[PDB]
Amino acid sequence: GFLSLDSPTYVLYRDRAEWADIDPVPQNDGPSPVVQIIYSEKFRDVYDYFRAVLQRDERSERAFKLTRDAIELNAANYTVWHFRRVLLRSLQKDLQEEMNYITAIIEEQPKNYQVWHHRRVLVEWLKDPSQELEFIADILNQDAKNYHAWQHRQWVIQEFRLWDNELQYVDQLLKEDVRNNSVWNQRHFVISNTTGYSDRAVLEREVQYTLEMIKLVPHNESAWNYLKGILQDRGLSRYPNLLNQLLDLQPSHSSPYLIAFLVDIYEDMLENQCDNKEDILNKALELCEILAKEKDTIRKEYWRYIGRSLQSKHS
Amino acid sequence: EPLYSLRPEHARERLQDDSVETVTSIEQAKVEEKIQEVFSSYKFNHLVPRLVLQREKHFHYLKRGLRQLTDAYECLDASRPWLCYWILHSLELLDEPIPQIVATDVCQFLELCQSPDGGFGGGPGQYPHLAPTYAAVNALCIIGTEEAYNVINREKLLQYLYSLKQPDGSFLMHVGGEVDVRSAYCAASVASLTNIITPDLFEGTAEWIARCQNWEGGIGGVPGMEAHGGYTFCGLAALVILKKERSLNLKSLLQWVTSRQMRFEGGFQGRCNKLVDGCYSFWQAGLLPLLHRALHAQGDPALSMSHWMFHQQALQEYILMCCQCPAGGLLDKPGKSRDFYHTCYCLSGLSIAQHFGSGAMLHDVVMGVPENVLQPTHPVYNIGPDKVIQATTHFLQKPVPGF
Ligand SMILES: Cn1cncc1[C@H](O)C1=Cc2cccnc2[C@@H](N2CCN(C(=O)OC(C)(C)C)CC2)c2ccc(Cl)cc21
Ligand SMILES: CC(C)=CCC/C(C)=C/CC/C(C)=C/COP(=O)(O)OP(=O)(O)O
Ligand SMILES: [Mg+2]
Ligand SMILES: [Zn+2]
Repeated sequence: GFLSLDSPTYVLYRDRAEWADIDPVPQNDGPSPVVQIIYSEKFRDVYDYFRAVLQRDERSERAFKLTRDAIELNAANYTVWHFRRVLLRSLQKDLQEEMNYITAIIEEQPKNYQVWHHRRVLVEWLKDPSQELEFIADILNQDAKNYHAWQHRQWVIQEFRLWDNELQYVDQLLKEDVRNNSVWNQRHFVISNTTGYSDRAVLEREVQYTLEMIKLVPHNESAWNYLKGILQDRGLSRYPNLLNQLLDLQPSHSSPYLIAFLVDIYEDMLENQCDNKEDILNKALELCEILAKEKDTIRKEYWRYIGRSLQSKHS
Repeated sequence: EPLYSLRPEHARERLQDDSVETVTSIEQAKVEEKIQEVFSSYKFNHLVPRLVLQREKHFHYLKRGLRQLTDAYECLDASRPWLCYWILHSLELLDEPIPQIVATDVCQFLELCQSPDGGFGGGPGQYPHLAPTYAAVNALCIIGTEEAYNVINREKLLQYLYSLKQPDGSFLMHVGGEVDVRSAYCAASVASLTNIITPDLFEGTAEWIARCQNWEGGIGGVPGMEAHGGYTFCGLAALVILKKERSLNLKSLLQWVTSRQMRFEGGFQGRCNKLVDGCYSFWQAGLLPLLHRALHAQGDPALSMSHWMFHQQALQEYILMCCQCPAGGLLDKPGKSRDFYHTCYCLSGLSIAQHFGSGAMLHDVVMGVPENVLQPTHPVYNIGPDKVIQATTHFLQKPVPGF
């Protein structure tokens, strides 16, 4: 018997018959208040009644409906969420109806921490991840970078072993926006927890896919960070063809990312006793100067630090 | 001209979308057009650029907010110690004194937020949580009186931290709550300041935080997650407190953070391919002093003796030109509404960008009028370094509580 908080016929709890027996408990802000919020009447009314049911620990159907209003007013109130979860178990509430409710509230406030944590608790209680991937895909359809949605997605996949269709979903989102860093992160999450990157055919497929992405969008930092992240493991100098293959994009597909990657290749070669040591160092130091003075001046202090570092180590 | 963001060559820093448009490039281009309008305004109005921190407007906004807030703040009803912290720290950065009566009223309010089981809740009678516990301890250390120090029930605080400790080295944010890197930082910060660190409190914590560093070099909220500035600051600052920064690949971290400074805007983004935001002036730029201290402790000879490894000038220019609300207070970016959180972090990031320090070395970079100079901030705690020294010295005259 819900009376929505935004309903034109919503009535304050102090004007409700079924609540006459209970005295609302006002907030004790002290004699000289600080950071005192001048609450709206509706907010003050729900929270004075929530304080009364909490103080007396009333585990009733009316207290349960009241938490829905208190959550709607301030979905970050973790004390309310704790009491609602106490009521779900004490009252033996249908948890699938609670899932319908959490789905609606997450749709309204997809960035709230508490709503996603409550949904995880429900999925744990029910041991049912069947609706998860499709519900998350609907949130990601509205904000493809929602950090809580991606975190819940990884938790779901890892906990219930739902790996099988994830690389395909990743491929679809990358087609939509190749610049979506959360999606490149998901790609690494999937591969590292399934085949791994030690499988040479997997690594080759990944590097080729990434290189094709870089050719299409040369100034997309995500694909460059991904290529570096998957190769930096064993060391960039371990892949001798990579340098020549990138040096062949110098006229056409150049960017401060390509130049920066060249310096990362040179740093690793210098750490792994490469041939033409003095030639590599000067090539690296030239790129550092170009980056610091011309191509990436916002990072001048970083590029000068790298320059000095390379000199100090490899002179 | 003398301002980096207003130089003619700065136009070359605009987004290169490679004729491939996506939601990311479209959203970035909109922000860049808006910032370019702010940067060009001087040229269009035929006025000499003047970078002025509106101290008096910020102070009015802050002194008022400390006592009372509009119902727009209802969404922060479970975050009241955060509001004490944000305001008191913004007032400390602006060299504004706390009247002894206000200091006393804050102490008394934070006492009401304190749980009888340890830690602080987001308001009077609310259950304890690590985020208002961190904010309450930080606010009490900013006041730094004997009365403020005495509010903290150290024995119950330690018991509370132990109640959140997980077998994998992580911490819950609260009982029946969530685990993420913020919790390790909130626990390490309150425990080090109040001298309650026992030999086993942080066992496995450094190793759990190191598992949050990913392929990007930055740190995610939990292992597997995308690197993010807020979590990266939390992770590294907690490792600094624990003296375990070496558990991380510091060079991939240095490369990831420096890459987060926007070439055009001058401010920092929270994650790769997302938008600039004024609060990342603290979360992201605050990592550079932490990395400098970490690399120096390893005896790095190539470290600068005068500057942080980010463009101090371009960050100050973004903050001073784009993040000030005319009516007082600071904001995320132009077109956004002011708030106490952005006021706290924009000013914190401004202080970091102004003040360099490494052992014997001290070098200031103050963009605009010299009155813009802020009080320094501790890069680990984000409270005055004098408040850190004073609190640590005071709590060190107390024994670490027993079982
Ligand atoms: C990550 N990020 C970076 N820029 C902004 C954010 C986020 O909006 C953000 C930052 C954050 C960080 C530490 C402590 N509390 C918060 C809190 N803010 C809410 C908005 N706010 C605020 O004054 O809003 C008013 C009252 C004006 C509407 C400041 C505090 C918050 C609460 C829930 C969630 Cl999901 C995210 C956030
Ligand atoms: C001590 C303490 C509690 C520190 C908090 C650190 C902090 C700022 C955390 C933010 C976490 C998060 C999930 C952000 C995503 O929001 P988003 O969409 O705003 O990220 P974005 O700016 O990259 O877009
Ligand atoms: Mg919670
Ligand atoms: Zn922000």
